[PDB]
Amino acid sequence: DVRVQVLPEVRGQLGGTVELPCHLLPPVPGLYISLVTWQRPDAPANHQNVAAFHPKMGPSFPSPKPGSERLSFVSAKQSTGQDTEAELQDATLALHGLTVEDEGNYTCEFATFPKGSVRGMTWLRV
Amino acid sequence: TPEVWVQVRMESFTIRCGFLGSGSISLVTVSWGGPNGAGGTTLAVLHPERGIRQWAPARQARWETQSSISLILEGSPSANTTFCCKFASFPEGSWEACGSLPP
Ligand SMILES: *[C@@H]1O[C@H](CO)[C@@H](O)[C@H](O)[C@H]1NC(C)=O
Repeated sequence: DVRVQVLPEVRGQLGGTVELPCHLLPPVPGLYISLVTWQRPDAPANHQNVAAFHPKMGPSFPSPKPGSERLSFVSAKQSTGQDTEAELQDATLALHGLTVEDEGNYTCEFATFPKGSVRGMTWLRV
Repeated sequence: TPEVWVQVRMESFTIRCGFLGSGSISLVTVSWGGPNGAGGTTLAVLHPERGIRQWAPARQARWETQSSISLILEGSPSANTTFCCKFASFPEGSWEACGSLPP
């Protein structure tokens, strides 16, 4: 019923900025996104989780390897009060100051309640 | 480094798994035969507030602690059968491990 829309490959230029699109594409009533996680599966274990977004608490970048200085969520919104709900369906990542280290596979994964783990995979080249 | 543990035992049979990490759990997913959302067959989804969803082999699902779950499945599982548990946790991200019955 839901799928992750990613680009198969993203091409970037050294020192430049790129975006990695990721959308949980079919907006489905009653489907809740409890977390978004970006991973680099090819990395060592302690560097595999590179970005996360929580509905209430916003982003984390627990691996240093891209790290918080060069990585960001373009559109994900945390909830701002009891009135307004989080918006995690657009998990697109921006990566700045591209280096050769950033090349590889990236997986974007939504932890959704009824449906479970839903993921898509992109390869980034520099 | 966070750690996920998986224990598979014959009672029907039981899957137990838990997360040893530095943040709370946003979601647990359990799969048969491969990784959650990436090849495995989904057995259960557990959310701390929204509750439990489960699929046919899994007859019962529960939280044993705030960081661990238990599933009872009707069997049949082989010694070679893999079961995987994935924990989505902020701020550390998503962590998964897979286990099987003792041979
Ligand atoms: C796993 O074990 C069962 C029971 O012995 C057997 O039927 C099945 O072929 C085995 N699967 C693999 C992939 O070895």
